[PDB]
Amino acid sequence: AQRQFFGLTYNFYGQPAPLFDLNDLQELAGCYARPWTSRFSHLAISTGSLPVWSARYPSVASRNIVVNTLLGAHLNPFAGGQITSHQGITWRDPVLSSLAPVPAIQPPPVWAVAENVLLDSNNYPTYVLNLSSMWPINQDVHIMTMWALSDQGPIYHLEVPVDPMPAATTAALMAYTGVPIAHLAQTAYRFAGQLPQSPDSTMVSTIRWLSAIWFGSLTGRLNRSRTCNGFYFEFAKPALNPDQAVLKWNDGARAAPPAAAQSSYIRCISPHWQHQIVEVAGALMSQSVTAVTGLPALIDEATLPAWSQGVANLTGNGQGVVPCLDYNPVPMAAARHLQWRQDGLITAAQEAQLNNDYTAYALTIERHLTAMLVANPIAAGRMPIQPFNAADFGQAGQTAAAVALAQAMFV
Amino acid sequence: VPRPNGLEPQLIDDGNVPRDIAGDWVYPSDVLQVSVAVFRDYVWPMVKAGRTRVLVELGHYVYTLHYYDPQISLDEAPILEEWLSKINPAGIPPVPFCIPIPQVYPCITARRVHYAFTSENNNDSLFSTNAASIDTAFGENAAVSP
Amino acid sequence: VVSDPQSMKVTPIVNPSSYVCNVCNARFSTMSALSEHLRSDHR
Repeated sequence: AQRQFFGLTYNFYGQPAPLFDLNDLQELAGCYARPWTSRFSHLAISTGSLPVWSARYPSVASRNIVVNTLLGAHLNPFAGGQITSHQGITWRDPVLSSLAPVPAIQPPPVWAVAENVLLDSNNYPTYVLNLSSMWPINQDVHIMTMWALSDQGPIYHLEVPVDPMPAATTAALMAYTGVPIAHLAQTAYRFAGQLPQSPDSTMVSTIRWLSAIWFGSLTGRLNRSRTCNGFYFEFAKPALNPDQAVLKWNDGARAAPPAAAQSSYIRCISPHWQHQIVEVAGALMSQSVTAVTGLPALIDEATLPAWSQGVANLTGNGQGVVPCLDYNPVPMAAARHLQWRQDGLITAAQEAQLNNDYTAYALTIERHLTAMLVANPIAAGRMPIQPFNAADFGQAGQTAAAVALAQAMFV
Repeated sequence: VPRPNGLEPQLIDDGNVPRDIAGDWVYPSDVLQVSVAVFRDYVWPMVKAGRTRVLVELGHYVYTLHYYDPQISLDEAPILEEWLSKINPAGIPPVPFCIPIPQVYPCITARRVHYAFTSENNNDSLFSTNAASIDTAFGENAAVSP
Repeated sequence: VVSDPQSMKVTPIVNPSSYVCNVCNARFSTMSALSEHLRSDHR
């Protein structure tokens, strides 16, 4: 299958120890203190449209943002070989399941707190000699890596071949029809995180084809009148829950396979991704693919945070790197509505209408995060919000280039 | 709204954004009438645990008293749980408040657990605390107001 | 155990009388009967 994941631990943002305390270990949903196979656990049972977030976890990406620093704080293996222990907490045994208090009689060595520790994976020989059991850990660490190599939104990866969708892909995809993007992220992740799959498996090339097929919809290029291969995502009114996507199937005028491969990493600069279940789902839904199949190439050092500068085997700067086109939710959806008007889906009156109904919605996202960062600073201890600063929220980077990527990805 | 794999059941707050029970709630009485079945099953078990002080906000209610004896021990929970089980979307029973009978001497008292207690000073008909007693000692002396 | 007067009596924090279906709400007399709703109806 695959066994060689190069990771990278979360940044401290200038804080002493990793941003999380003792209580985070016995609060995680699902399997006790087991951080593995968590993420989409608090969403296992849907009650309604309202995004699941409590007091300690003020947002959607709050559950994951916490399991990240909690994850890295206990990742001496792959980066040292030992098991160590942070604040009296360690793994049960070599398989690395749930975290229990440091066992007596033979306690592990105390972990040396460090920021951004490069994970080699092969450094821990027990991993490959017990792959079929500790496989989820590979998918999860990969997630933490994509989240760590960015101070503003998880950097996933789109692709799309030069030729049309395989004959085994079109038959597998016709099963995730009436399924929201929020759920596609849950089924995608829970798939690549329980049993060692192959890089050329049917469910892998289809889930990847489902992610890049989602980006076009998010940009508006793959609407109701322009399918990639009969699949798209119908968006509801932004004032009436814009989180709803669903992979609808039609028989309209399909697009056409591009002249070349459109491999490209994408990011969401705007801190809006934090509270948007749709953005967090789109990110983690793509990460499920780069898990079973390590990074197709290296990531561009063009922008990114000041700590992801020249990583071991993650972010480069030469010619073997792939540019990262980052966008912004508000301008992206503002350009997404503009696509619908061009082909005649919406009236020229609903053009400037959907913009005001969405910008008001995205405002609620901004009014929420700003009010949560102040409530939960950073020097306090944890980092459920991630210090984004209020100077941003609307400084859209090359979002205009991400849109031009979708037009090129589906000619 | 209930939450999966061991997560607190969120109580849909006013703004219409489910919040969590362990806190301080303000219960617009009417709400509490078409909702007790819930109240008693999620917030109540919470208040007893002593982790969710709630203010039932009802304008002017009828109020039943119940004088118990500070000597002996008592836990005001059931004289409340019962009152809850008598609230329809129709009508609520006169709010019952337990009150220790004011003693004459300085008696040793058993730690009782109480829950119901009004904000406004509704003690306006007490008149007297220990008519015949030469002096109330543990109860709340309430000399005949001149 | 020494039965006596004062002894801060504290009611069970969760009424042992009934057992609510947490998925639905069809309550039950004995915990046992509630295992059947959750094993049958909700499974």
